[PDB]
Amino acid sequence: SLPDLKIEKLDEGVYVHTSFEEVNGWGVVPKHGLVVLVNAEAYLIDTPFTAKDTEKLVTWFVERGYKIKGSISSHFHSDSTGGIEWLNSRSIPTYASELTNELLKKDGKVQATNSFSGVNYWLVKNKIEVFYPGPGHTPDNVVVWLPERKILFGGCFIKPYGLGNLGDANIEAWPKSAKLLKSKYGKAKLVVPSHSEVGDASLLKLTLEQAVKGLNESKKP
Ligand SMILES: Cc1oc(C)c(S(N)(=O)=O)c1C(=O)O
Ligand code: NA
Ligand SMILES: [Zn+2]
Ligand SMILES: [Zn+2]
Repeated sequence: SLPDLKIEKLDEGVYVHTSFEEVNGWGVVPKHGLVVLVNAEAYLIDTPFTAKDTEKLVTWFVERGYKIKGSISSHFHSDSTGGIEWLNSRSIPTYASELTNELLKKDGKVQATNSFSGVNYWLVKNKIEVFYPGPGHTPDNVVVWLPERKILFGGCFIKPYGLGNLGDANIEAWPKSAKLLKSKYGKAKLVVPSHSEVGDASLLKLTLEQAVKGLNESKKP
């Protein structure tokens, strides 16, 4: 009864995948991830919520002649990681930061088979970069940068109009983290949030404004 998985071309070699979940209070929430094509290899930037939609996504690309080389999950929540177990079962390399894999284990979830540490990580040299801005939406949240098309996948860190689910947030750190991201990716042409429409570098400033207001709200009784 949920909207079908969507796959829409965003730019040369870049697709947005949109999967849907009902979230109590938030309604029917779209989740955007990317598929990035390097040569004839496909990289999932976040998995759909479900194994079934992860399989539909993979099959769509494989039928068109792309080889699934890996997934990277931007944070531990199921809107980024729901398909890791299914990918693992198909011997598709899954990636997450050491911190994301720690928070997956803490949450009783299947871990990524491959991990990385530190602040900047090249999943694919000169094509797909992982950057940790610091804690915000979650302690582990990372962004994914595509240097060639100047596309930033913000995941659930980019929150231009409201912060959404604060359950795992570090509201004290989020402003400092958003200042760092804003300083690093002003050159972004496209910024792709998890749960709202694609925009431009202005989404980094709007996110900073929301983080500052969230921290203020957290200090009220
Ligand atoms: C709107 C929304 O729905 C869900 C299911 C999430 S998350 N990434 O916290 O699970 C959020 C969010 O704030 O990212
Ligand atoms: Na794997
Ligand atoms: Zn989340
Ligand atoms: Zn989310």
